[PDB]
Amino acid sequence: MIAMVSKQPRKQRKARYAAPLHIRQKFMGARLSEALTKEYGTRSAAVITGDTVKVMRGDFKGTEGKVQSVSLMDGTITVDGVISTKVDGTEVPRPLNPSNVMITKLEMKDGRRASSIKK
Amino acid sequence: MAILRTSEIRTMTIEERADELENLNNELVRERALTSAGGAPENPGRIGEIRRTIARIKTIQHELNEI
Amino acid sequence: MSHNMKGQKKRLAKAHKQNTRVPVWVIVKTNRKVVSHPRRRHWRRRSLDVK
Amino acid sequence: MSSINYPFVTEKAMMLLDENKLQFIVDTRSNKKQILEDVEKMYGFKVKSVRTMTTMKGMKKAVLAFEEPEAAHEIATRIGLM
RNA sequence: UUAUGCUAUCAGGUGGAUGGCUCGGCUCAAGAGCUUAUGAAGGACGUGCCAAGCUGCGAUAAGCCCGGGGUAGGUGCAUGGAGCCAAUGAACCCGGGAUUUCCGAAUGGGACCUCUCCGUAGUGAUCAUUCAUGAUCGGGAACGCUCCGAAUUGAAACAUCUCAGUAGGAGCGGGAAAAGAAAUCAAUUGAGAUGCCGUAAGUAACGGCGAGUGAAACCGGCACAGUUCAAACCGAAUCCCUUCGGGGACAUGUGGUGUUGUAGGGCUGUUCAAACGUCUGGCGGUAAAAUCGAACUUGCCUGGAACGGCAGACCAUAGAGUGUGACAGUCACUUAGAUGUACGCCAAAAGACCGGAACAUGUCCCUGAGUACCGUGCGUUGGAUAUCGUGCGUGAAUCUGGGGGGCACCAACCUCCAAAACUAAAUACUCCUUGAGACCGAUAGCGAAAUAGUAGGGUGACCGAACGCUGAAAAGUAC
RNA sequence: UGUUCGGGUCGAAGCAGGGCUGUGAAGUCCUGUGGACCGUUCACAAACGAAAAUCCUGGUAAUAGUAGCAGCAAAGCAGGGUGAGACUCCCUGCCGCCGAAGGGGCCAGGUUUCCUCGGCAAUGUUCGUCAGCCGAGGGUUAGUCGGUCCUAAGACGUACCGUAAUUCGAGUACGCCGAAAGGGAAACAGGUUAAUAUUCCUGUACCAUUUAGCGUUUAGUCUGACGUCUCAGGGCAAGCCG
RNA sequence: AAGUCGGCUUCACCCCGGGACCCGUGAAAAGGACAGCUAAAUGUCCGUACCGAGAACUGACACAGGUGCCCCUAGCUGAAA
Ligand SMILES: [K+]
Ligand SMILES: [K+]
Ligand SMILES: [K+]
Ligand SMILES: [K+]
Ligand SMILES: [K+]
Ligand SMILES: [Mg+2]
Ligand SMILES: [Mg+2]
Ligand SMILES: [Mg+2]
Ligand SMILES: [Mg+2]
Ligand SMILES: [Mg+2]
Ligand SMILES: [Mg+2]
Ligand SMILES: [Mg+2]
Ligand SMILES: [Mg+2]
Ligand SMILES: [Mg+2]
Ligand SMILES: [Mg+2]
Ligand SMILES: [Mg+2]
Ligand SMILES: [Mg+2]
Repeated sequence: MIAMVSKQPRKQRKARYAAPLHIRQKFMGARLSEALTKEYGTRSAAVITGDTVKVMRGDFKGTEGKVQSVSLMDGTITVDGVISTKVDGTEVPRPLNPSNVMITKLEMKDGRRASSIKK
Repeated sequence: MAILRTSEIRTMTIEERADELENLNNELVRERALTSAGGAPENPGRIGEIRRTIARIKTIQHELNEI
Repeated sequence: MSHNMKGQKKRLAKAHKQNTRVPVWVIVKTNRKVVSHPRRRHWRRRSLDVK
Repeated sequence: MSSINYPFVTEKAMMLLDENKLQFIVDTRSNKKQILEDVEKMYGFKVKSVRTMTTMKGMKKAVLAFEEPEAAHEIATRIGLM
């Protein structure tokens, strides 16, 4: 969250850079699929470790996979199949920005998730 | 999970809390003595979690007017 | 064999243990961005302003 | 407030166990009387004497001689040194 | 094959300019504004599994507890290893607690000893009270008040003057402070507390009448607010502490009344009846983190990657902006617009309480003293024989009275009532919060894009740097 | 900056070199490099233009492979090791230095430089395998040694008084500090470690206070407690002789 | 491994006593002694490594200075350090 109090680039970027962890949770938002947006009433939700997303920007557009890991400080997620093979040849995950993906199936093992997504 | 939660400490008795505090102090003594030889701990996070559990026990004792 | 009190020797001990290199793991963690600190010194130079 | 931090386990500190002495790192704010009472309450062995020194790490080391033979070995086994 | 060299270009090295970028700086505006003996700020030392600096914290030591918000990750600057914590709801944020070493107002004593001595375990110093208890002390960016107080400089030298009541000093002190309800300003007859702003005006005034210095009132605004004592008359009719028994103050006067100028009040009589204010009350507003918030992530092309081009589809009380692999209203955070919020703060209806205002009568009573005034010296002032201060000396009056009206005195007229007290708002400032900007853009902008008052320098008072940038992703180069 | 009209990942700014135009300030284009921004109309602003200031900051030459690495203590050689590498590190021998200091002890000061292991980019005026350098780990033990106690010259605190005032000021009173070379309760020899040792260990001692018992004043004196020079006597560490 | 004896001298150290000099007079206080003996317990706190200098201090230095030559020092020659 950064209000229209400050339209200045420096203040916006300072707010994002020094965001608390509970504000960095909201930075993990991603677009919901049409079915999910219809059946939740909201347009977006935070990408969580476990839910299935489709990558829609970058070198891995079209891939569907489960979120392996989320970093709040980096603001990146790791998706099954989105990897960077290194000079060894071992496969390493390539971190993705959550705004570059779309949630197609939510992980709802947490009873608090529904109210977390809306309200 | 942790060694013992706030609910566990408040559930115990005065003697039980003192006994667990003494045992945690003993575990901290043993772990710090192991690191006195320079060698790495067998469980690096164990020392810090023992210290914070000791702090939590002391806080519960101070709330309960035992110390 | 100058004669220090407890506090003077404690301050000398702190000065001594401050005169250590940055740990190698800190250099790895920071990606070679933290490689030194301003409390490095040598005993045979401009002396401590501590004791 | 316990003055005893932990046994000092170095080569020289471990050489004390063969003379029934045991070296501890202690709080530097504490003195020999507090160290003796703390050790006697901590392990329940009578302490014959305390030798203490301050180091250039800012620590205080206490060497404890015990009255009962084998008490240093018993405490070192209880802690886990031996 | 001409070496040593010379000139131009090119390649490379060194170097770190230029460009581009910037979580920093600076300035302005709007807010908000005290804290500490219940031990502050500041400092020392310690505190991390591997931890040296900084930051945080205090032997419960990058932390402990409770409630709320948040929800799936977390483990500071600072993605390294290994672990630990977290759905028993962590991290994080808001509120409230606990712990909180030593020094420090530092306060049991002593400090070239951040420790040490006695331990009778600590109310250090100065004060108020009944002697239960209480106050003061240190800190705070500037602002505020009181007092002390230069010189450079200008005068083209220099002494009065100027610089300047500046610089600097000492004391006090709050969110503001000071001032403040006329012994006023006027002028022929008026106004009606104070502060601040505009103007008067570089005028009056001062001045080697040189250089220069320099008002106020009237008037226009901001904001508005009035009162309390001393005394007369009465005479303990009161106030405070309390273990609720009582105790303390107090006749050298607690309290009631009274509070002022075409005089007022008291005392005696008559009339009208009671306005302001204090307390309760919490309709309702303000109000924590925070919650919700429209509409594309569609085709082809280029590309490592579209937020781009060309087609296509939409939202707009939202086209401020920032992030996202290149230019984004529709991807994310937002925005416009609505919601919610513990403790608090303001707060209207309605109740409880001391009570207010006119007139008549007057050999009646009271109305602030080393004070007002004056002499003399000095400072200060625009204050000139006519500023204010204060050193010495002198020194009144009492309503048939006293002061002022820019030399003194006389008279007339006008005007007020000192020498006791308080008093919101309008004003100032910027540690701090938010916002903004024809500001700077890394030799700039703060000294510091902060492991920066740091490294380093000085015995000390003190002086004081340099250092920003891989990439979309470490894919940080296997063999 | 306002405003008009644009360019850019099919490659912006910048940079090196070049073509063209313009009297010129300059502009534009091309090639390469570069990887994300840049212009333009009409106006408006300014922290707006550098070759100079013994200018400032940074970087970097010539000097120059030059001076120095000599003068006050002219010091090394052989053989054998170690090592990738040896004038320079280790051992043995020979030859030398200081030997009333260059040895021994310790104050102030330093503050880990001490010891062990592992290193050699820098430091070391050469080299280096060495090191007071670099990294890692270890090391300082007290009733008897000092401090601590006492007071000295002399400070500081509180009070009083002064001062416009104070964190300022002399004096007085009461306190308190002020000596690791003054005064002073008491421990020695041996061993032990890699580095501590009157401190740890062995042996043999000693001092102080408190307590308990056994006994008590002589009380006010002495001691602590003292200059310079000179000399006798006695002893003794060291030294020397059979 | 011996480890037993004698002698000489003796500073620059200890004890003791004398003398001379002063227009110079050479600290104080704690503490101690003068009535203590026996037993038991207690003796906390701080320092302690190493250099102490032609390389560990100070002079920007591994500096021919200074701090310190501050206090000590074997044989011969020689009055002698
Ligand atoms: K002049
Ligand atoms: K002159
Ligand atoms: K995106
Ligand atoms: K963008
Ligand atoms: K020594
Ligand atoms: Mg104050
Ligand atoms: Mg002049
Ligand atoms: Mg007033
Ligand atoms: Mg003036
Ligand atoms: Mg928008
Ligand atoms: Mg700068
Ligand atoms: Mg600057
Ligand atoms: Mg130039
Ligand atoms: Mg010689
Ligand atoms: Mg070399
Ligand atoms: Mg000791
Ligand atoms: Mg003393």
